[PDB]
Parts: sequence; C-alpha cells; structure tokens
Amino acid sequence: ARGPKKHLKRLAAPHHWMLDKLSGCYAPRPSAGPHKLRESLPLIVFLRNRLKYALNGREVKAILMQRHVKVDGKVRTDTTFPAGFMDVITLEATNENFRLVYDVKGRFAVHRITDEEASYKLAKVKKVQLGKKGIPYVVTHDGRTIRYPDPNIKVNDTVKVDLATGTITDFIKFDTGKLVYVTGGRNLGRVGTIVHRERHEGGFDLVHIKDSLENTFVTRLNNVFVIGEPGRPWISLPKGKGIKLTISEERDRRRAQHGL
Amino acid sequence: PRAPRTYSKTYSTPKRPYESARLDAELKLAGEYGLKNKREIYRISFQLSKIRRAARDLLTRDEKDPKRLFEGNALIRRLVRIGVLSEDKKKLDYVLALKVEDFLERRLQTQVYKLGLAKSVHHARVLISQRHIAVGKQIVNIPSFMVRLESEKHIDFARTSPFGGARPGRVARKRAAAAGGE
Amino acid sequence: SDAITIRTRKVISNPLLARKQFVVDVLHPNRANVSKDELREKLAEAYKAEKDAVSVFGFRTQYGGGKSTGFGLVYNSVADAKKFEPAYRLVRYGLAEKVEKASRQQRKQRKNRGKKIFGTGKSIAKKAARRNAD
RNA sequence: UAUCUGGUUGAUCCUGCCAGUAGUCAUAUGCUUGUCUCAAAGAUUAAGCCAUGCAUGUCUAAGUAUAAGCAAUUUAUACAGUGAAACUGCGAAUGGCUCAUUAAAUCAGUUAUCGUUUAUUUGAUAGUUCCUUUACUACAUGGAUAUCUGUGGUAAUUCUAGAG
RNA sequence: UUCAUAAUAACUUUUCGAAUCGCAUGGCCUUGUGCUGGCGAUGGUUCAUUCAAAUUUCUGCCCUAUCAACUUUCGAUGGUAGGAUAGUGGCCUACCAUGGUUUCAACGGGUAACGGGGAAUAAGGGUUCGAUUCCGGAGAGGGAGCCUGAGAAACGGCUACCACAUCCAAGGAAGGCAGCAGGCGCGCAAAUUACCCAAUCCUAAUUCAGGGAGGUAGUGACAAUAAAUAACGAUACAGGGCCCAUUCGGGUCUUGUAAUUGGAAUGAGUACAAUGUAAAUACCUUAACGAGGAACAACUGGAGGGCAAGUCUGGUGCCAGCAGCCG
Ligand SMILES: [Mg+2]
Ligand SMILES: [Mg+2]
Ligand SMILES: [Mg+2]
Ligand SMILES: [Mg+2]
Ligand SMILES: [Mg+2]
Ligand SMILES: [Mg+2]
Ligand SMILES: [Mg+2]
Ligand SMILES: [Mg+2]
Ligand SMILES: [Mg+2]
Ligand SMILES: [Mg+2]
Ligand SMILES: [Mg+2]
Ligand SMILES: [Mg+2]
Ligand SMILES: [Mg+2]
Ligand SMILES: [Mg+2]
Ligand SMILES: [Mg+2]
Ligand SMILES: [Mg+2]
Ligand SMILES: [Mg+2]
Ligand SMILES: [Mg+2]
Ligand SMILES: [Mg+2]
Ligand SMILES: [Mg+2]
Ligand SMILES: [Mg+2]
Ligand SMILES: [Mg+2]
Ligand SMILES: [Mg+2]
Ligand SMILES: [Mg+2]
Ligand SMILES: [Mg+2]
Ligand SMILES: [Mg+2]
Ligand SMILES: [Mg+2]
Ligand SMILES: [Mg+2]
Ligand SMILES: [Mg+2]
Ligand SMILES: [Mg+2]
Ligand SMILES: [Mg+2]
Ligand SMILES: [Mg+2]
Ligand SMILES: [Mg+2]
Repeated sequence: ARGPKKHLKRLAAPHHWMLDKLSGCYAPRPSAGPHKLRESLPLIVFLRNRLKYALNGREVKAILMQRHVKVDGKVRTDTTFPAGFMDVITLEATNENFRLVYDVKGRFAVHRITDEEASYKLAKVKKVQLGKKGIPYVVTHDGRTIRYPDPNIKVNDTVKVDLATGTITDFIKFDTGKLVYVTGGRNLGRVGTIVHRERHEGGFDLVHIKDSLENTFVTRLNNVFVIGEPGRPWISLPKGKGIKLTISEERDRRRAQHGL
Repeated sequence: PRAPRTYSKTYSTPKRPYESARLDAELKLAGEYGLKNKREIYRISFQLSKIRRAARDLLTRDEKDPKRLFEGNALIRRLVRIGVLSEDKKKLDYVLALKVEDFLERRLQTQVYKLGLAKSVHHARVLISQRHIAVGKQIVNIPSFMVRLESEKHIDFARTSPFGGARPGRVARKRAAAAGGE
Repeated sequence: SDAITIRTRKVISNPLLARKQFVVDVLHPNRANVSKDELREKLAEAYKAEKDAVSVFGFRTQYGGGKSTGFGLVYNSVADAKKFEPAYRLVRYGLAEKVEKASRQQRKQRKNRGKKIFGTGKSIAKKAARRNAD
C-alpha cells in the first residue's frame, strides 16, 4: 500500500467488536481519534450493535447528526468516532449515561452509570513532559494534554479529569497494594490489587495482580490502569467486578441462578 | 470477498466397501428402520465416531482435570438429553459402549413408530414426509429429527393435517365433491 | 375461527428516533400470512396511533404455517415517520411516491457525456451548428 | 479415522514391486439429474491481445452567485429562496484484480526508532507583525483570473488562441 | 543521552502570529450606529495523540556439489570527512585499511516458488498442497523518468524508448481489463455487456451526491446439508409357531407372492393472493387445480478371482472384443 489504509474488512476487525462474520463484507474502520483502533470502539458499533437503538448505518447517521450523542461532554457527530476505554457517552434522550469498561470476558460491555458521577472521567498518565517556555504538561491515554499538572504526578499514574473544564481534579499514585484494572491480553476486564511490580531493567515492566477471589496473575505495565484503593474504587465497576469465574464456575452460575 | 461459512462433510464411507457381513448388517439396519440409503448408517456411524473420539480423548486426560470434568459432563448431559444414553450409565465410560443402533432408535421415524400413531416403520417415514407429525405444534418433515427426552411427550399429528383435525385432502375432497354433484 | 392475534415482544422505547421498536409475533391459525397493511392497522389501534406512523417489515411465516414473525416500529408522530423512515418504506405505505429516476446505465452515460464538455453546453451547440454550416 | 487382498512356483516360505482399496475446499471429463438450504468459479497453458459500456467525483444554514437558469410569494434595494457552470477545498495513493518477478528476498513470530516524516481526527497551544512609537486603511489594501458575453481555427481529442 | 526544557551571542533572499464565513443578534446606557457581547464553521504555529509510513534486531525457508570457493579495479568489508536523505546507513563521493561469507553448504543453478494464517490426509511420527474469501509484498504490456501531495516512482496521472496497436481528410491525434461485464486466442480446464445503492461500509464541502467496493439476481452436478420416486387395507398363490399327528385337517397363530381389487395421504409441478425484496425472482405460508401402469416410469458400473452378485438363454468362435493385475 502507498499511503494510509481506509478500509477494514469484517474478519480483520477486532474480535471484541465481536460482530457477525456474515451479513457484511466490511466493518467500521474507526477514524483517527483519542484511542487506538484496535483498542477503541466506533460509535456505530456501540449504537447499532451494543445498544440496538438503531438498525443500520443510516439510523446511526441520523442519531449522531442531531447531536444526541455526547462523548465526554462533546457532540462527536462522526459515525466511526473511536469512543475508547473509560470514555463517557451521554444521551440526553432517555437521559442515560454510559462509561465504557471491559466486562471480564474482555469486551466493551454496556454499563449504565449514574448522572452524578458521569460529570468526571478517569485517565492513565502515559507521559509527563516539559513543553515550550518550560511549561510542564501531562499526556493521558486519551491523548488529552493537560497543562500545568501537579508537580509530583508521574508516569503510569492515574488522574481524575473533571471532563467539564478538562483540568485535573485528583490523582492516584501508582504503587503496591492498590486497586487496578487491566486493559489488554488474556486478562482483559480483570480487576485486582498490585502485589508486586518487578522492574526488569531494560524494558517491559511487569506487575503481579491478586483479585478479591485470591487468584493471582501477572500483566505488563503498559497493560495496567490503576482504578482506586482496595475496597474503594473511584468508579462504578461493572457487573461481576471482573473476578473471571472459571468455565465450570460460570456453568454453576448458569445452573444456580436460573428462573424461567 | 465475503467471509465464508464452513460446509463440512457429515459421513465417511468405509474403506473396505465390499464386506459381506458388514453389507448384511447394513441391510438389516436399513430394513429395520426404513432407511432410504446406506448413507444414513454411515452418518450415524460418523456421529458415533466423533463422540467416541471425544470420549477417548477425555479418558486419556487425568481424572479430576478441569477439561475432563467440564467437557465430559457436557457430553454426558447432551447425550442423556438426546436420550441415547440411559440415565443409569452417565459415567463417560459407557459412552464408548454406545452402538449405532442406539442413535438409530432415537430418530423421529422410530419414535413415531413406537408411539403407535404410525403402525409401520415405512408408514412412519411417509407420515413424517407428508408433513403430519408435529413435535410441539411444529411439523417436522424430516425422518432424522433426533427426538430428545424432554420433548418426546409432544409428538402428535398437526392441526393442519387431516389426522389432527382439518379438511381431509385432495382425494377425499374430490370424492366428496363428486358424490355431492352426483 | 380466524382470530388473527398479535403480540409485540422485545419492545424498546427510543426517543433517539422518537420511535418504539419491537418484534411482531403474530399467531394466525388456518390462514396464510397477514398482509402487512392489515397488521399495520392492527398495531395502529393497538398502540393508539395513526396507520401512518406504524411500520412493519422483515416478516417470515415460520415453517408449518400458523405463527409468523417480523419487525415493527411505532413512531411518535406521522411527521417523524416521514422524516426518519427510508424512502422505500414510504413508497410501500403510499405516503410517498416513487421518484422518477432514469436507469443507472443511462445516468452514467449522461454523466460521461457531461464530462466530455467543459463548462455549459450553450456555446458549443451554436459553434457546432455554424461549423457544419460551412 | 492403529485391518489388508490378487499376481513369479508342480507346490512352499520370503524379498520385492505391479494391481486392487478409501480418500482429496484437486481439477478435467462421460453418463444421468426431481426438491430446500449453501456456494466455488478464465489460477494451472497465455502477467497473451482487447472492440464496446460502465468502474471516482464531490456543497453544508456556514468559501466564491449577476446562469440575461428556475421562484416571485409573504419575509427580500447588495445579498439572502433553489440552483446549472466554473474557480476554491478535498479525495482520487482507499477499494478491486493478478501472482509475473523475488530463495535471508518476501513473510511469520519477537524487538528497536535516544535514527526519522506524518494531511486528517482528538487535546492543548501565541499580546511583541510598533522598531525610535510626536503624522497610518484597520469602520477593511491591490491586481489579475476563470464561469459568462462574443470571434474563430482543426477532420477529428475532456484540443482552446484572441477580445470584454 | 548532547534528552525535555531554559539562557547568551548572533543569522535569515524573514515561516506563523484570523483583512475568512453561518446563526442568534443579548446586555450597558456614556441613546450612537456608540460601547460591548453567545453558539458554531473554516483556517493557523508548535507540541502531543491517532491513522500510519519508512527503515530495524534474533530465529526460521523447497531441490541441487554433474555448483567449492565466492566478492573488490565499476563498493566488495571497515575507517574518517563531506554530499544526499525526513532520518541512521558505502546510500554516493574523496582519501585510506584489505577486508566480508564458506563443508554448520557460502556462491552458482533449478523452482510448472509469491510468504503466512491455513487445506487434504490421520493411532502416534508424518507426506503433499497453500494462484484464491484474512494479513503482508509486488505489478499494471517490458522497461526507465517525473509533476502535484502528507502520502505515488501512481499508471481508470503524465514523459520517452522498445513491443503491440487504433482514427486519419496522410498534416496530425489518441492508446493500456493482471477492475466489473463481454470478445479473440490458448488450452482438458472456468459465468450475464443483467438490477440497485436496500445491507456492509467508504469517499466528499459531507445525512441527501457517488461508489461494477459491495449487495441482488442470471449461468453453475466445484464442493457441502436435509431428503420424494410410494404408504395401508380387503381378496386369490404361498410359507413358518402349530391342537394333535385318525392321511387329513381346519390355518386354529402369523409372514410373504399374485397385470387381482378399495379407500386414503402427499408433494414435484402449475397458481388467486400475501409475505419476501430497493423492485423483482426464489424460499416460508396458502386459495383453486395437480397420482394409478400412481408413463409424475433412477441412473451409473459390475456378476471368474481380488470383490457382493449367474458355471441361465441366444450370438461370435484365440475374430470381435473384455480385462487397473491374474487372465
Ligand atoms: Mg489495495
Ligand atoms: Mg501406518
Ligand atoms: Mg523365480
Ligand atoms: Mg501357476
Ligand atoms: Mg496402487
Ligand atoms: Mg415446494
Ligand atoms: Mg491465467
Ligand atoms: Mg475539484
Ligand atoms: Mg443554498
Ligand atoms: Mg537462487
Ligand atoms: Mg536539544
Ligand atoms: Mg556519515
Ligand atoms: Mg507457497
Ligand atoms: Mg512464478
Ligand atoms: Mg497463497
Ligand atoms: Mg502461477
Ligand atoms: Mg491480498
Ligand atoms: Mg504500484
Ligand atoms: Mg495484459
Ligand atoms: Mg492532499
Ligand atoms: Mg509505473
Ligand atoms: Mg485499467
Ligand atoms: Mg489503481
Ligand atoms: Mg493523465
Ligand atoms: Mg474481465
Ligand atoms: Mg466484484
Ligand atoms: Mg470448470
Ligand atoms: Mg440452473
Ligand atoms: Mg422419476
Ligand atoms: Mg444395468
Ligand atoms: Mg461388461
Ligand atoms: Mg454379461
Ligand atoms: Mg463373490
């Protein structure tokens, strides 16, 4: 290819958009935006598929055009906008508010979350740098560039953007014994506590995570998103809280909780 | 360029195609259950071979192993739900002991014959093929409809069929019209 | 003993499109399919709405007759149904008219013919006429 | 889905292959062919040659309107409606097809860019353009230019020269 | 880290720092066209982020020694400086050093070789295939060269040569199907100049326009699934479990064979409709028709062995022919 690629064939779309392998040759390629397309979620997928509020492409276009979708307090009238992790989608119709958090199967689950907390958003600090005229600034995972941050905010840390002014409200410092979320690999959706963070001089940090069920795994640091203090998450965790029940345990859940 | 959907073969002809004893056994099973071809016996043997392959693979695995537990009891419950494996022997070692005749027995053909609403096996075949038997107010024109245990109690002639109560049909209606005219 | 009975399953309200979506489950023994217009009317006085703000499609009389299943929408107003529905549904229901369109091949031919001429064809016509004059 | 059988000899035990057997999202072909679902399909030889027709153009309330285009009616002294054409902007480098070249080449897995460019999308981002400031358009600086009006040329091509 | 950033001295044929559009046109009264004033749309420098793009580390490739040495004057391996690059880099130049690979198969030759995810096959180990639905790469007749842009060495963009060609008023002009159709040729070998933006999406100033991308149909025994071609009686010719066995024999109890014989059921087809679809086919449903030789008629191979089934009839007589092998 000579230049950028602008088509996403259906099989090549991520298995987390988890579309239908039939009924279409192509899949919505997310336009450039705040999130990686492999990690993001187009608005058309979130509305037509996840919510079923629409039926097809024209309906999603009509929905977005009339300015009822509000991604993080902004309209975002483009069909393939990459609404990524921890973004907030507001529909004044049905007065509903969603926050995108992976369900433990590892998918962008529909999370109806309250209006009061929908005012703010969480973010991971991916860079802390000194821009022109000696002005410190911080780059989050959304690509948001927050100017004049707290002087002791470091990389891999987490922050609580007020999402109205777009400035820093509070922040959480990365360290052991801290509630944490996972955003990549087999451990998608898993939530736990940081037990240890082995350094590995030369690259590719690893952290060990122990969840409430007392199960333990290990994940890359790029893959990690501190979410609060144990017992006190800073957001509303989805149904199941990412315990990753075993397949037999899931079968027992299906058998036990069963009413028809 | 659209994503293909996977067709897959469902039978396997035997390597020795000309075995006298095997041919006689196949004809016995065809005549006992009114099978149209001998591809039916091949299909049931292929299904049984897949089942046995899964059972033996799970048997090789160690006892009390999550794979063994999960898929072994999944296969057990599926087979008892079909009805071929009796509830007495849900052990995954009697799964290897099933015979092709066992799956043959659960066909909607033989079930309609057993219930007695069809008095002959070929009568059951034709009655199924004439859109008469309905498994839960839903007709099945297919002899190989594997009747499961939970639903065998709901086989009867459909309402749209004359047997379940409706207009008789072409020949009877024509004869009645002829009698009324003359 | 006709008694066409109707049901709306999985109904979801939707002020995003000012509609109400549902799957139409119509039980009709000793009868063929339900002839959409009639079922549109049935839903019309079912949901206290006019026969114009109601749409049905995607129907499938299941194997063996009797039950049938489709998709249906009820719009808050006839105007919203006019301004939100596809043109082909507005043609099916008689609330709009088929647009006078030339065939695709003719449209493409005319597009290329317009390509041939730079600017309006006013000057070239008279120029060619006086050209073949001499 | 751990299986073999016929053939060297008057007869036997072997080595051995030929043949048989069952496949084949491996094609071709022959003879037949009633139904539902599904579906490959000028790859193999010729990445050989192509008539013909299409396959990429695009306008929102929001760049430019004096079409001597349409509407002239309830909104109209610059302009508002709709809107050809053309200038401007953007894409045309995506998609689709084929496997000819290519044997550490491509490619796969795994790294690196503290070795670089990046329209667009998203988040931020600038007082100084004064230069000796006691004489400047900032209540808005200049000229062309297509579209169009008319004159042509060539047998013809998405050929365009002259004038306003 | 000579990084981020800051500071000093300077430098520039001095980049940017809004002379641009839409809607609403509020507030202050300094009551004038006065002062201010909201929501957007386009731009715009830099830094990030995203879509990426270029390079890039380790390991992995089929056959061949009837290919054992290969590379360097023309870059071959390295050094330094410069040029060019967006940037590292013999990438190129200048001057030096004479180096780099190789029996762990280098180099050369062949590939009816694009690589891979995968396919067939299947006790286990493997063998063969992978042009093609996804990811990469390369190409647009073979070659080179280049403008525009962020991105092309683009070819439904240009320039030239070679090959092949077209209209020609003989001066000139115009070419690129390995895009969708279709044609010639080739060969054993492969489809209709069809409908349409409904669905998936994509492009654009952006809902509306466009899209042979794509979907729908046409042909289609490539492959794959389910499955019709009859079913049941009442009669005549029969056979087995028989009450015993006076010969019997009722057939006492059943199972077949007969151009006898009856009543049912049903599609494969047609077809009111309606559903389906962008519109139509087609399927699902269903009126009205639609089975008696139910002519609504199932073929393809074989009958010595391997290998299921004839030492029946007629014909030919080591002919004709059959035979994968033995015959
Ligand atoms: Mg491409
Ligand atoms: Mg073996
Ligand atoms: Mg010998
Ligand atoms: Mg002999
Ligand atoms: Mg062989
Ligand atoms: Mg039919
Ligand atoms: Mg070819
Ligand atoms: Mg243009
Ligand atoms: Mg206008
Ligand atoms: Mg080579
Ligand atoms: Mg520096
Ligand atoms: Mg250098
Ligand atoms: Mg290959
Ligand atoms: Mg080749
Ligand atoms: Mg390939
Ligand atoms: Mg080839
Ligand atoms: Mg490809
Ligand atoms: Mg190319
Ligand atoms: Mg060619
Ligand atoms: Mg551009
Ligand atoms: Mg080229
Ligand atoms: Mg072309
Ligand atoms: Mg191209
Ligand atoms: Mg060109
Ligand atoms: Mg073609
Ligand atoms: Mg195509
Ligand atoms: Mg063919
Ligand atoms: Mg056909
Ligand atoms: Mg027939
Ligand atoms: Mg025959
Ligand atoms: Mg013969
Ligand atoms: Mg014969
Ligand atoms: Mg035999």
